[PDB]
Amino acid sequence: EDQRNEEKAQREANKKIEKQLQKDKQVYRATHRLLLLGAGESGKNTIVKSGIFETKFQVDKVNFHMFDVGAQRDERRKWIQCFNDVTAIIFVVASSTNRLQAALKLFDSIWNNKWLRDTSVILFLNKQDLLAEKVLAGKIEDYFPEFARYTTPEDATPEPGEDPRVTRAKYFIRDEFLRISTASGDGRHYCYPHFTCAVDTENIRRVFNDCRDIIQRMHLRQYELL
Amino acid sequence: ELDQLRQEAEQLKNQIRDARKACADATLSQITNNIDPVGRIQMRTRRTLRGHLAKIYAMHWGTDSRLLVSASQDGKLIIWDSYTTNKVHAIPLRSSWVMTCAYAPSGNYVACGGLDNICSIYNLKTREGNVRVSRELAGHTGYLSCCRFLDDNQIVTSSGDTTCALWDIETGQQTTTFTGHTGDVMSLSLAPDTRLFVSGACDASAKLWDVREGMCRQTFTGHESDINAICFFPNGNAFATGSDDATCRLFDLRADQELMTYSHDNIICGITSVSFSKSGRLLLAGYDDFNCNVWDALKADRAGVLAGHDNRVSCLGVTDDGMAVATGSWDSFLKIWN
Amino acid sequence: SIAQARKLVEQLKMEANIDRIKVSKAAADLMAYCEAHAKEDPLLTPVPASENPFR
Amino acid sequence: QVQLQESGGGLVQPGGSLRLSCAASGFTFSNYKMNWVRQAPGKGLEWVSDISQSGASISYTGSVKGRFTISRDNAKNTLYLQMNSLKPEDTAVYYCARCPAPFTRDCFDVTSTTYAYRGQGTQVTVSS
Amino acid sequence: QMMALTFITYIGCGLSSIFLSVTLVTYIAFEKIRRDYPSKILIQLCAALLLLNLIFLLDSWIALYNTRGFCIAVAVFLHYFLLVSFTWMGLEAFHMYLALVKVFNTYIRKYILKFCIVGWGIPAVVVSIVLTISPDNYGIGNGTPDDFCWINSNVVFYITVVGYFCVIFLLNVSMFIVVLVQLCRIKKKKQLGAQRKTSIQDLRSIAGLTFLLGITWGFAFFAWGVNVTFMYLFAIFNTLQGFFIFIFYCAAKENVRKQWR
Ligand SMILES: C[C@]12CC[C@H](O)CC1=CC[C@@H]1[C@@H]2CC[C@]2(C)C(=O)CC[C@@H]12
Repeated sequence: EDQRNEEKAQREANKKIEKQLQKDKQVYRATHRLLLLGAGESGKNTIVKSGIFETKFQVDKVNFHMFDVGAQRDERRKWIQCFNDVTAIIFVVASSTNRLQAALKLFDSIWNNKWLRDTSVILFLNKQDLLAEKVLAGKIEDYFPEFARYTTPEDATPEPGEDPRVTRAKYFIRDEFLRISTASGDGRHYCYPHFTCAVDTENIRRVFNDCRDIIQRMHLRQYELL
Repeated sequence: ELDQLRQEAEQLKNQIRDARKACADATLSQITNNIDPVGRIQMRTRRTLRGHLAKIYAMHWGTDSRLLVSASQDGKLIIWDSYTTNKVHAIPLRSSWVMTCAYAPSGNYVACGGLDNICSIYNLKTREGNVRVSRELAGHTGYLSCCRFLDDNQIVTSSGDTTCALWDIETGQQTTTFTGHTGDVMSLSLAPDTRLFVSGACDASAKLWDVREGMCRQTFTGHESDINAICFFPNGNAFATGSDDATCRLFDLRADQELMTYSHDNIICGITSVSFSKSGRLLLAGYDDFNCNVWDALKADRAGVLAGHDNRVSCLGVTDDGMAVATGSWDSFLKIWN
Repeated sequence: SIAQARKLVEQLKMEANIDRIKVSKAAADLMAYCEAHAKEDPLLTPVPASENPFR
Repeated sequence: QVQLQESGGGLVQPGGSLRLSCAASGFTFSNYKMNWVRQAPGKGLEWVSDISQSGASISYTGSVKGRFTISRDNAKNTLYLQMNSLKPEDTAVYYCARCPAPFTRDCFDVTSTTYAYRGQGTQVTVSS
Repeated sequence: QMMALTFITYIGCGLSSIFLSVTLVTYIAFEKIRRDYPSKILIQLCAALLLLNLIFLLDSWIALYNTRGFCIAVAVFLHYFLLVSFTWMGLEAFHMYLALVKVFNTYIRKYILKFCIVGWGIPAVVVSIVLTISPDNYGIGNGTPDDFCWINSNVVFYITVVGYFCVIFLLNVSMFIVVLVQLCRIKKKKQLGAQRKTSIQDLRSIAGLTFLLGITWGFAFFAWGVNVTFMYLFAIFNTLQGFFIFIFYCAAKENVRKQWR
């Protein structure tokens, strides 16, 4: 009979495809995709490490996929929704028009988005040397009037110790981001801010540690512990 | 002189508004005030397809109303046989950010595109028997939001660069370019005769083009937010749009106006998908609250709910014979309702 | 720019040239199409499991 | 259709006062969060201030924090920006922007060029 | 008194059986709430605990001593169900380890199937072996009355029910300490000030974790060595363990209540 014959052929084809699909699932599960987002082209996203750009890198035998948006329009309202399932959004901000305010607005929009409400953000503050040079030299004060009232936090731990003014400015910017992060969302997603000098190789280790913490928090949320 | 041109355009918009107002004499609800209601019909989940790993962005029914294709962000393209819930042709994609997929009328080809700004055409039947990329089309500077096969040799695509393009699959080149949208085009729908097609973009406007030369015959502006999905009436004289302002709207050709809006007070989530039944009496709209509402298209009263998903639906379609409706979702599950 | 302005104004006049029938006539046409094809709509009228392919 | 029309603002002496009024049509005003953005000559769009639905979540950019104030009248379907102490460097074209989605605490791409739900803008110049 | 202990044990076992059946039907009927691995492991643990409680109630209520075979079978099934419950608590701890300590590369094919194989096979192997040495290790002539089908060799009781439970308890306590340490590290982040103020959700989750990991079985060590109050505490907090599992993982969860409505 034709019907049992074609049903058997279709069933065996389905079995073969199921085997290939479980093989693909094994690869897909252990990838940890990330979305590398930048406030503007001035931010040095490329050195942090058409249409979309892929970067594969392994840390401690853990695979990582970093996706950088290329030939796309400035309106990210629609396509950003494609990245709600990524492990983290690596938001790079040049801490050196008021580009800092634009970065803050973009971070707020990302944080408060309905589909990204469960996605964690790894915040990188580039241009640390440029920020130090600007602070030591006689624009940050006028752009942010509240900076005058700001004081360096107790846990400043200024390891470089270049000046008690550069640390104050960089921690003011970090607190400016952390205000949005803490106020908008609690118990769903977390923001991890780091200072980067763009001349250090420890960025991938920081990303690895933040991703480990993100997945730990996600697993803890399954038991409602968090 | 720029101010003079702006005044000229404003006057023309006002004149078009008065023409539309003079055209309107009685609402569609008044016409269908004596029509018997549908009767609060209910449809159960006949089947569930559960082969995808990541969220399902798009699916498209076949011409025979038996085979369907689904695209998922795990870089997967699967052709399900819905009758026997089996699967065939699990096509791996070069880019995992697919956002749309189309099935050729003949059933010979499958299209898919996404954040790579490229539409891939796969030959379903080959002498080797393995599905391979028949051709790659890359004339778009933005992400491909939608694509539809015209006649198995031409394809119409809409991108995030606010443009639509009609291609020639044989030569792999753009044949026609449709421009006029401000916001990036989110969806397009072909007319039943394949002579026209409507496109909805990120602005509140929806434009109707004719594929022969593409000069944007008509423009409809009734919505208040981005138009996510568009579907075309079976008779070809109307179409329905769904936007992010939590409303659906029914525009009609050859009148250039609204007919009726479908909305409810307790709906505050945008529309992601819109489709019509076989006779056009029912309008199925997918929502962001994980539900699908079936509206009586003639009365704008909710006639059914299809709450079988855990996350937003993002895609749905109705068979050519109208036997079943397939809904995808962001929970990586496809559901066939009947 | 200015080019966008003239293209928009040209599109506006071209759109304004077309003619539209009464809304009531289009409504009646839609209702007539819905009524004529109401019989062959499996979703409208529940179909028995005998000829339902998704039994 | 969505239409935002801005009015007010011409030549003003430094330290003067100005009022910008944005009239909106084609959508429910109270459902959306409104924004005031500006574009300086040869600088690109920059965000100035925003107000949520029914107010109560006002916020400004740092440069104009002490001077500019933004209000809205949902019943009148209008948005207002009062600029009480003008300075020369805020000479710009001011735009009234309506964020893309209703009932949203976040809203995207107001400062992006070629944004759909933005007005034509008014020139505001401060000079001697 | 011994008489009161029987009453408390019967009430606790009845409540646990009823509410564990409720939890099982809730978690099986609604597929939307059993997507993740913890929910499936919870389903398995609830099934094991329900079977253990039901068989314990049946053994205590029934008084059969003229039937050697039936008594041996009842004792074997009781021992097997107790071992399965212990193994499922240990497997919950192991999943905890694979989710929090080793965070990456934790995917394996047929995760729940392999967990079920281990959890329902290792106790089966143990009971089959102890039967193989001698089937009289389960006859007569913990045991509440004088005549009650249970292990009587006094040697395999320590090896297979005490030492086995000792290893399971060590693993569970170590992972409980690990989870508590990580949770306290998270609570002390202090991103901007007064971060993570203590609320009623956190202690509820901690109590649910304690009852899920079977830390309350530790009261056995003090109860067996004697400390009559500790004996009552042990009986009370381990007889109705399934009741508290239902409270903390069925009624406490908001999604389950939403599915109920
Ligand atoms: C608590 C437990 C052992 C654990 C059971 O869940 C309940 C049971 C009731 C009788 C108890 C026994 C522990 C040991 C006891 C306490 C004796 O030696 C006298 C009666 C016995």
